[PDB]
Amino acid sequence: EGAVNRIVCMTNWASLGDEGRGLEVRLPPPTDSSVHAYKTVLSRGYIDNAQFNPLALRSNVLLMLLQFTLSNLKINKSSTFTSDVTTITSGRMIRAFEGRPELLALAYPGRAVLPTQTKNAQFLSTAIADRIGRLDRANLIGGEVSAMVECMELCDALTLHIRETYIMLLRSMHQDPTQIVQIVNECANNLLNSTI
Amino acid sequence: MAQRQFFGLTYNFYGQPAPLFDLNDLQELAGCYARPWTSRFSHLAISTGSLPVWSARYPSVASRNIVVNTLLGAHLNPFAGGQITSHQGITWRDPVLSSLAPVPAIQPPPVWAVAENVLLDSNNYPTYVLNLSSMWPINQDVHIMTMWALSDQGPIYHLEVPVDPMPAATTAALMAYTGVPIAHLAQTAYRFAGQLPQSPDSTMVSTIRWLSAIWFGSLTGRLNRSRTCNGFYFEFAKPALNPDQAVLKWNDGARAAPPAAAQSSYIRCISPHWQHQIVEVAGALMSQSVTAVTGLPALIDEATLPAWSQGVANLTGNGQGVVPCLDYNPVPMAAARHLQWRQDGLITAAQEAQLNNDYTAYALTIERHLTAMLVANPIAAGRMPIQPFNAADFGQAGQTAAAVALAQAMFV
Amino acid sequence: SSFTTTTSGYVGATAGDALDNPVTNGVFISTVQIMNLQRTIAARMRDVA
Amino acid sequence: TYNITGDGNSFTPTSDMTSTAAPAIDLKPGVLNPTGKLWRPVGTSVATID
Amino acid sequence: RFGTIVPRPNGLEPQLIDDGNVPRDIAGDWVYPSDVLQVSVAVFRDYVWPMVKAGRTRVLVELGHYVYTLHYYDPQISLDEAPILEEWLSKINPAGIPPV
Amino acid sequence: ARSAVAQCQDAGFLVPRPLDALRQFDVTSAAAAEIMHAVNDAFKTAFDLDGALLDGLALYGDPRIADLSAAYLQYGGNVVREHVPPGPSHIHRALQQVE
Amino acid sequence: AGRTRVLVELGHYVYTLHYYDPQISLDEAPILEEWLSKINPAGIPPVPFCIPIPQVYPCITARRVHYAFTSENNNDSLFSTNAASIDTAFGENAAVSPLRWPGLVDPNYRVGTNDLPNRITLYNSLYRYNFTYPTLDGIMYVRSAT
Amino acid sequence: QCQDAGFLVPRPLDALRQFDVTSAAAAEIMHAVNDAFKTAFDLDGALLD
Amino acid sequence: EMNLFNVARGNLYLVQTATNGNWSPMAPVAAPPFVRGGPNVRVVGRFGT
Repeated sequence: EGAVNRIVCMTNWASLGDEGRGLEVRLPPPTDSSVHAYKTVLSRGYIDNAQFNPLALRSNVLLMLLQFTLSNLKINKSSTFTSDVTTITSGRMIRAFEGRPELLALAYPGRAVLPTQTKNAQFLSTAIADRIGRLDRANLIGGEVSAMVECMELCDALTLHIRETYIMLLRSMHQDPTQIVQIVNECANNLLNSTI
Repeated sequence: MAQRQFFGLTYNFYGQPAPLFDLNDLQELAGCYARPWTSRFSHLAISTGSLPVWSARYPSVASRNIVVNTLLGAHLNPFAGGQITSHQGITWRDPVLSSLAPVPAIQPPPVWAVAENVLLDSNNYPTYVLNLSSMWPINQDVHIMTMWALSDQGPIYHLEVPVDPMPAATTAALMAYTGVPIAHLAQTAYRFAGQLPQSPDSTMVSTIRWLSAIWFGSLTGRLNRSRTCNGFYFEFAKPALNPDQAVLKWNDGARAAPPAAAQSSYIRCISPHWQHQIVEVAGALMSQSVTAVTGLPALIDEATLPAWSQGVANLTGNGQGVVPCLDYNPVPMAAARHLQWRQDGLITAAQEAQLNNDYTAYALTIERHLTAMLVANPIAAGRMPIQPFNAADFGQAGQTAAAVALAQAMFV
Repeated sequence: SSFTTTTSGYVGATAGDALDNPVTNGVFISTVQIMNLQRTIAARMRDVA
Repeated sequence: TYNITGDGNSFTPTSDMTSTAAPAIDLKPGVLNPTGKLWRPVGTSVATID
Repeated sequence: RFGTIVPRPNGLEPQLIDDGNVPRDIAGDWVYPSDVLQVSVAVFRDYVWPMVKAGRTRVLVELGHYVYTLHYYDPQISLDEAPILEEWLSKINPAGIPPV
Repeated sequence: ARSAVAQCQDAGFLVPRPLDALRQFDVTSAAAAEIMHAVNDAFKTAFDLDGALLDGLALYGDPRIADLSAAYLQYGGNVVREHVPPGPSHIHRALQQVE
Repeated sequence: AGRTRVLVELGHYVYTLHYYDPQISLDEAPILEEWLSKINPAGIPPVPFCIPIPQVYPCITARRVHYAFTSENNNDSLFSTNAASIDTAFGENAAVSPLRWPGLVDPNYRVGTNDLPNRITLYNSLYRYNFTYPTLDGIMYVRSAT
Repeated sequence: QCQDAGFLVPRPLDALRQFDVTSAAAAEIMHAVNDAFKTAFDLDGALLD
Repeated sequence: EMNLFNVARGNLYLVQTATNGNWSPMAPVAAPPFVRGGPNVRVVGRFGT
């Protein structure tokens, strides 16, 4: 909430993980000159910091995109969940990030109360509030924790998609005990023996 | 295992001079892809109903399903031809069918075989039969084709409940997968079955078949929290909007009444809505894998079948296994299921039954309108990236309640 | 009105003509129905005579 | 309904109000039609228009 | 509903967004469902108290239940409820309510 | 513990809900637990019961207690469920009457 | 200082934004002069797009000399103006884009609808998961007695 | 997408003006892409090279 | 979604606009004769001359 506000491409900007992949695509506000991002690959011959080679542009963008993809190959992992029984929340199940309360606000706009009759307020007050945090948690096994959570979050579709795919790829390769048993028994030619 | 006459059926065209796609669409396909193997297709399908199934080319998952088949259908006629044809776009990357190649340079002589609506016998082509091993993964794909293409409806899915000798090993393993949706299990299965030139080892096979039943049984009503296959049923998660995702669930209530011995059905979906129902589709893909192993009772007899797909080789008959196909309209079934549930007194209709019937009515409407609106384009342009079908097809009929009742009695 | 029941699809005199024109979710009446409707009306009349 | 055997009731026959009912209606064959019988694209989806 | 208020900006009438969306002057018969009172603290504090104090504004503080505290004085000296009024208001938290 | 809790959340355990007009949010699994632990504890102290290996462990997963019972499962397809009822509840009756 | 309207066929390009005081008399000319002279057979400098700020109050008029106008709307990246304000008047603009959060905005949308390639949604159902990595040697017990 | 290949691909950025890519240039691009992977999965051994 | 990557679309026309009001450079309602079929909208790609 100010006068001029924009959106900008910042890879993993809201990553609250102890895990750093360190190939992130960071872009500055259009206000400031992002020239350097787009001259990286082939502008060998054109040393001048202000200027970039137009012809080299499709190439350079194509790599950027490549790396956007790669520094996003990521298992979205569940943290913990809290039963938000309060005034601000409709008994809503919020992600309790072990630190930095800040993040919650940003992750959940809907949480916020209305002091003014302002442009932003107006928007927020015309939108469907209930969809904040966790609608369903997925485990049936009694005395074990959950397999997954289903949470309405501030989340980037494109990034989601990337991560979704990756998971589907991983899942495809994943093997169950029995089959593993097989593999080993076969390889062993019964000479060697494992406990099923 | 090598079921010699592995004859597979390519799709007809909707009163079209050409197979179902335009050049641009096929270009898209061949070219933007490479391998003739379902990896790419499955990639799309897998993403647990999140991503909208809509695109410029590909209206639904099922859409892609159909152009996958037609692609197949057209480009096989090349190499599966009597003396080998292949040009216009596709000249096969090696005789062993390795990859979808744009016409090799100094290679014109193998024509583009202009076929009509024609079944082919894979093993009658010497190249094909030589390469019996590599043939195996693609046959799987083939079946998928055939078993949509046979008809003008939603997929012809097969069911099997072998009762009594049930492997203890199967039980044990299968339990570990508890928590996951049918979709991902299917995916692994197909992948395995392809990856290894297919085995007589009934393990895999049995497992898929049981799974299929449990799903179907679930979906009907017969199977639920309190009436289980020993613990087994599929749980329809999220009781509001129609996305009620069938996860494998193991809860001990009762062990449902062991049927008499061997129970077999096949289902089709009469209503175009099948398209947006990943559940339905995923059973059908399961039953294909089954096929590769097993010589299923000679296909759904021509009584419910368009004229072009009558008298097919050794497929349709008249006095065989499963003469009639079990047929449904998806939205009436959900009602059916709630019926049973209520009849059992599992639940009050009061709020539960009302609510979900309300949501599925909505979902119907949305679907119906989208499928119609999309079909409008192909039903005016030379291009077809979609199932062909009239507004009267949506009809609440097509033997919907009979199916349900049969499925149930099957469980006895 | 109860008799005047929904018909949804193509409208035409001949297959010919009908091929061209589809009219979604209108109304029909059945031979049977008109039979029994008329029957009633006639009966009504002969009661009033 | 009202007691017929009461007071206030007008006997005003006017040209304006010339007796009429519905004695008979038009049932000419010609007139019976309007029109199109309802049909379907075989029975399958949006393809069989033919 | 509280939060559904319109200030008085450059001569504009100081209003509320009356239930079903009505811009209406702050005077009348205002109802606060408990939870809605607990929401708009500072804004409600500022606005209603003056209108109470120096006009007619029939606040309906929808409670249902409450824990009650009593005080005994003499009808001999000139007293006003302001102190306790302001304390009450000063000590309402979005999540809380004092003994009344 | 049953009866008490069932006045905290919408449960179909058999009891009238006299205190329906007194302010209360619809409690969750987790919350129910917390209250119930209090219940537990009070009982403990009241009756000099210092062994936490008494009642304790009742709130270890979905404490949406309605009909606490045990069973056996036999491989020949069958289950033997022992549903063990409580009869007299003098305390409970006095609590209700107090309400 | 004259009028030769010069068309610069560029296709696509990058832009560097400037924000200025709407209530005063600006000319783009030094800025663009720089641009112009900078151009090399072997490179281009980012595009200078100077803009007056949206203002939230009835204020006067000032002289605003700009030069560069584009074949296409590029305004999409602008997320909001003023926000925490009662009226945007002078220099008027638009507010946030509801299309960005279809599901949160609008009760109609069951938060997984085909939005590609139109708009990037920013708030929807996120799926998060709990998966252990067990060793292959661990999954199974050993029998050393071989 | 920079070079004409024997390979059906989608091509979107065709409006994005690029030089007449040589063999040399394509080789440059390849290496960097290749080094990118290597980095990403934290791999010392030879990939593609 | 290119402008999210700070990437913009089109061609520039450089014109003297000496005005009172907020014509966003960023959003041009591009109806001037920006095109080949434009009135007195003449091309020059020749070299040196």
